[PDB]
Amino acid sequence: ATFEIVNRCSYTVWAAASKGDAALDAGGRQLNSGESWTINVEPGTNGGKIWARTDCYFDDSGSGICKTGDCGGLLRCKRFGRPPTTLAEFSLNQYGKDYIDISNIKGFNVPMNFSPTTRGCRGVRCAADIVGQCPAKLKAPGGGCNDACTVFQTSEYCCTTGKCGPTEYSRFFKRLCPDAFSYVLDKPTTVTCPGSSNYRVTFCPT
Repeated sequence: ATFEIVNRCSYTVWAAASKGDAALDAGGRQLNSGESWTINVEPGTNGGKIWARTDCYFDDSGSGICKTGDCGGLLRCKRFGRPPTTLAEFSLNQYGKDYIDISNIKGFNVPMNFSPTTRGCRGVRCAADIVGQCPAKLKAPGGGCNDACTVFQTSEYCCTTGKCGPTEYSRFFKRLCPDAFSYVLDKPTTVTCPGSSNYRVTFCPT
């Protein structure tokens, strides 16, 4: 499957793509404002994620640091990134179907649209000003708006027992972005697409 990753933000981002134990394609790249990066993701990939990283510094060997979404200090991510990160999530070719979503379970850093470029399903978007409106206790100094699990490390926010409810903090994310997951047991906002669809992830879509 092809994913086109487009940075419509006015600032540079460092895109990342991983399935947690491996990079997808090159795993990461700098995207200046307006740039597009096309990656190939193997069919059958389960649990892939794409995200943006902000305020990164990398040396000539591809080692450094980002203020949001850092993946162990690498330009080319092999692992998932440090919150806060708005997440585009996908599992492809699962019994004939692809499943896509946007999640705020690991917080929010950059607004995002995640849409198919082929026929047969709709896209999803979270483009509200979550960082500007972020509750004081969730604000990340580096930028972004953390989720409550990251900040407080409680069973209720992290849904550790498999039983949890919505919270004041999850409802904040949900009010601003109804089409994104706001906590682990949120009513699913997953979209089912035809197997082997292609996609575009746009940072700062509006």
